[PDB]
Amino acid sequence: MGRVADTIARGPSNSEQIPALTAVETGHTSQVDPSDTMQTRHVHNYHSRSESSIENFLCRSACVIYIKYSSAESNNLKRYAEWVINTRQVAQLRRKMEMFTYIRCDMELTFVITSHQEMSTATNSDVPVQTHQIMYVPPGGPVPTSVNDYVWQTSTNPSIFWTEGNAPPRMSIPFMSIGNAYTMFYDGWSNFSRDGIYGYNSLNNMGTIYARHVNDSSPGGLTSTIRIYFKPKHVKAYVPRPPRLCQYKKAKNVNFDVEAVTTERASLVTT
Amino acid sequence: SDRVRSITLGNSTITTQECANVVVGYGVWPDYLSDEEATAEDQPTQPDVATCRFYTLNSVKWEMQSAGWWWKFPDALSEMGLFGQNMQYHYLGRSGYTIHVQCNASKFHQGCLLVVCVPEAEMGCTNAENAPTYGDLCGGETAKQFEQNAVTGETAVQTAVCNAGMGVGVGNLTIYPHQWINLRTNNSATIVMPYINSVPMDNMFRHNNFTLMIIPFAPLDYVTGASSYIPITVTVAPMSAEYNGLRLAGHQ
Amino acid sequence: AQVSTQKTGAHIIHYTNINYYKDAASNSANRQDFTQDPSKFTEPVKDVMIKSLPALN
Amino acid sequence: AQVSTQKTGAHIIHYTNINYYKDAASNSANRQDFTQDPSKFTEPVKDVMIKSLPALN
Amino acid sequence: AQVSTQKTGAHIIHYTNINYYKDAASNSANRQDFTQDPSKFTEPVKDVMIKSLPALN
Amino acid sequence: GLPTMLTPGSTQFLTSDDFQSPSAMPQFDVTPEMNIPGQVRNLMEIAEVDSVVPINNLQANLKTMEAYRVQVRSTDEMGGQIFGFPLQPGASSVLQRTLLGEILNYYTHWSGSLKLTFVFCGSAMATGKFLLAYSPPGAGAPDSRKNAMLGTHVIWDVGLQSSCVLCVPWISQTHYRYVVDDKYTASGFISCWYQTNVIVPAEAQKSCYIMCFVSACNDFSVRMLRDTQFIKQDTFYQ
Amino acid sequence: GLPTMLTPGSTQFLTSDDFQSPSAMPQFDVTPEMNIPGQVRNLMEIAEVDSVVPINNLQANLKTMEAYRVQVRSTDEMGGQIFGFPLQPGASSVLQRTLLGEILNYYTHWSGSLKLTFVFCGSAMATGKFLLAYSPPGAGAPDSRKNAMLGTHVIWDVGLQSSCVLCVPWISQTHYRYVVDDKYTASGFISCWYQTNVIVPAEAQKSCYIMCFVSACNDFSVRMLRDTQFIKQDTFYQ
Amino acid sequence: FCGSAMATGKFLLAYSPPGAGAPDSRKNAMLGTHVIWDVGLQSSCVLCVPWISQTHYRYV
Repeated sequence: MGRVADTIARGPSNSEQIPALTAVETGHTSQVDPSDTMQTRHVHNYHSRSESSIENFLCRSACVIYIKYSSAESNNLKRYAEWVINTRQVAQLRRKMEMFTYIRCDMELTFVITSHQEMSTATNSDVPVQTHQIMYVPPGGPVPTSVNDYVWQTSTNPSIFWTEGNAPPRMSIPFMSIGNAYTMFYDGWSNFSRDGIYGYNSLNNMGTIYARHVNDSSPGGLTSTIRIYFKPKHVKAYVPRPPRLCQYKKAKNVNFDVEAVTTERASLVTT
Repeated sequence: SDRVRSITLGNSTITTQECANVVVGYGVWPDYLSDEEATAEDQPTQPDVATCRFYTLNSVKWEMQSAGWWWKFPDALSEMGLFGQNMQYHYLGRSGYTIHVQCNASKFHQGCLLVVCVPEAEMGCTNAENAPTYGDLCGGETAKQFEQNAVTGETAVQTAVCNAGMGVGVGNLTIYPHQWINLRTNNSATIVMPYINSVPMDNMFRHNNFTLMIIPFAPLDYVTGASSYIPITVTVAPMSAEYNGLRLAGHQ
Repeated sequence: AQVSTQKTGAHIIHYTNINYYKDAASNSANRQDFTQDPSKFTEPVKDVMIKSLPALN
Repeated sequence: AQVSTQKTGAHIIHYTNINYYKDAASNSANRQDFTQDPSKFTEPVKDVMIKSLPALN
Repeated sequence: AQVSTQKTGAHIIHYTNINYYKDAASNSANRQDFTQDPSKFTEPVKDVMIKSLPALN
Repeated sequence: GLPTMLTPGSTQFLTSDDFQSPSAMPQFDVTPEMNIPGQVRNLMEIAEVDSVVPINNLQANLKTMEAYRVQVRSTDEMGGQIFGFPLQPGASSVLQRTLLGEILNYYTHWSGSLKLTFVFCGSAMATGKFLLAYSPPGAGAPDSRKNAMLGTHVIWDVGLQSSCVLCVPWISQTHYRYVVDDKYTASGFISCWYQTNVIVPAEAQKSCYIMCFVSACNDFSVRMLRDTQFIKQDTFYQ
Repeated sequence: GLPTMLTPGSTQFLTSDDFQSPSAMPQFDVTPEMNIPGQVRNLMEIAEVDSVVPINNLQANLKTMEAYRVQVRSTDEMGGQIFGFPLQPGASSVLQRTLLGEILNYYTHWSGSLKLTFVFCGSAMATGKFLLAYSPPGAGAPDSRKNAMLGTHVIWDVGLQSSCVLCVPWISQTHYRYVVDDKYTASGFISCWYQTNVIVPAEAQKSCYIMCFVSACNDFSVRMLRDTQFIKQDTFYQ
Repeated sequence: FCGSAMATGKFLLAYSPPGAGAPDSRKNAMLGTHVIWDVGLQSSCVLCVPWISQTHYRYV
């Protein structure tokens, strides 16, 4: 297992060994212990670095979008979802994955689907329990264009059917990428002319998740909302990066606005 | 002593007499692609000593108001030697490097630089609705330079050091392979990068593996009457270059 | 069934895990791997620097 | 599986317990430990006092 | 119980399957059979054709 | 079937769980691994790396490069205190936006020694000594060099070696200190003073600079995740 | 009973699952098997079979038999380029309605070498040579025979053997290329040129025909199903 | 180098085999064999020209 290094005792010294002096004119950072600048005592130290792994750091579920869709078209919600998969909508899950240049992992998608009735003029409203379909179209497939069409037959597309009141539905998505790891920062362009889309959005192409109410519309109608949650598993993350300092602007770019390094102080010397 | 090094690659050699070690980026020394990590099913040309050898990029003047410089690779070697003539006849390529920044100064000069190789440095843009045009990322052998204060253009790269043109704290560029050229100790920095990418080889023109950045962290300062021009010269030598998937000239 | 030690706290302690699915991407996440190697972000230098010696001779 | 005796009443009697979780704080509570030591709230004195002797000689 | 290897990905990995029903048409689908024989749609010829020789002598 | 019952919490979704769940593409052949350099396996392989510390964060230095360097200079008296800030990484303004402050602000506990490595960016004919110091809490910051040297301290002498490491010790009445500022578990003060003076010849500058780096030691650890509060949004980015 | 709880996703119906389910006729005696010839066990026993390629699909040839043959003929100059199309099966107009295009349009990934086998349908006194070629992406299609021979190429000589196989190699920076047209993972270009000329005696025709076949090699594989988009309906057929 | 002991500089020494004339820029001069001399405590640096000829002897 993993545990912190023990502190080891030393007496006073008065030798020609200098641990304290170093030159940080090299990438080599100092390796000094607190057993090299003062005497210390033997402390058998039982602390574990067990929550600072990259499979405890990244391995908690986090929301990545919500899509709303309606059974009567409440106010520009259509009757089906649609959402081109990326991790860039949020600033939570996104930030932790932009702290590494490359990550390979196996997600678990968990959906949390809830509904609420609309304002409507319908009276004597009783609806049976809703069933929702969540279909995943890998890129280049056919895309639905209406609530009912042939695309929702799910002839080979992965699809989840779920009825309200049951536990949130989840599934695992294996590591699926052209690369040998997902790329979180791409410095290239789509074209060889250095034209078109620039950045990580060039490589992003993970398909689209649609969803709809299976049930034919009731008179009152409802508005459902689906919240997608990704939880990495089996994570190997290569090449670390300084975490973001700036608020994001866009989900396809890194554009940023210039921001302060740190919060103010009164002066150099502050208690 | 430990202040003296010599590096010989190809028919070039570069020597130093004030030096602090060599930083091997991520502790992997560059070497040819294995047959267990291959993916391209044709013989790779490996020119060897015709492409692995020090090339010298244009020198930049370190002024007392300079805010830094950057060169994207391998777009700064696109015109250099026979390295640049094997990116134009191949769809693929991979190659480590051994960037060597050098910048001598007297013992009455003072100043500090951070020489850092940033894999996959993706630059911002002044307008947040646009992504920067090609000419504003790369200058070829000529460095594009940071500005002290935030700039406003349209397709211009957002250049302010304090964000490093990436929106990350500039002091936190240190997990990336780096050395410091501080003018009271060393006067050279050597960073041996391996090939770092998520695919085994990738098209040289389209994609930029890493971006060198040289950022003054303490301004050049001297008492007047001393030398007023001190240049920073960056040489870089490909290591274990191999290219594959030969096709016609160009990059159209 | 695989029988593995739990996270125990310092001064029984086993758990049984059976994998039920045919894909290895359906297995529960690893969290028992605590392996490290700091010395390649921390000491990336080509030539070893000994702590007790001056860095620049 | 750990097989342990149930609470039996005075004049089978086994139960099987399997721990399913990876933390030892998820285990069901102990209730089978009946250990005691009264003599440190009850007889905290430095020098032993024998019952049959007078306390103060 | 039948213990069989999972689909593993390239560079534990077992799963247990028990059949609970009395019909063999209730068993979960095969997906571990990757057997092939291309040479009867691909090379249906009566007399063997060797690749390196011309087809028509 | 097998007669079973459902214990409390059984249709819940807990974000910190790990359970098995059926694959959405059965028999998917994942792309082979390759050795991409620099695999991270723990975040004490990022928090043990030096990071420049903005010890001159005033209010006009925050968007410049002046943040990261504090001017030390020849004086005609003795010179006072170059800088000083309360230690408490991830809640001190100075230390919370470095790599031992944006990797501690995903945690709410931290422990073990850290170390500060100073570097002198003066001329090669400039020389001086400085008394680096750390005073455990319970007296406030030292207000004179006399009180500052009663704490743990390291006299740095600027020579060929350009850097000297004040390695703060642990010293706490708890095994972990909160990342957030809490008066219960205050973490003491760092202060730096002129041991002597910066003495430099006529034909070289009288102003130099000291920069500070921060990294954790090999006895450092953290516990218990929380989301960072340095990032925010009003709506989805699109 | 046995105290159990229900993990997330447990009343779901997933179309790609396989679970056991009780038979609807217990103890049903299925009809015996017999060996019916030509059992298919894999769809790389259908995708490794030659299929005529409509390389002369213009706009008036689509409902005739003229689609499948391109006219090659004696010329009095040198002759240009007989045909050329971007390679990218299952998304190229040329290759997507063959047997390596309607068995790739049930998948979204493909890999490995394929091969094109040409056949000359001229007279037995006609003869000629042709330079078949494949140019990896990153330069567009070759625009002259000079640029076309820098790519991989096979000079076909029409003799007693009537067919010659340009076996395109793999060559990709990914282990799989998308079936659908994607600019990221372009698959290069096929082009065919007159190496010499079709030379034929007086009393035989000056027009011949070349037909193209397409089949996958034995290193070819696909992943990840999706429904084909070449079939559609508005309502149930009845 | 016969400068002062506080003077310092680097120089690119070079040799270019015939068939192109003398180099006319430092860019072309470093394509030939070359040695970057750095003036330090060691005061001298040796550009050792190689042989390189299509004959075993060259006329004086």
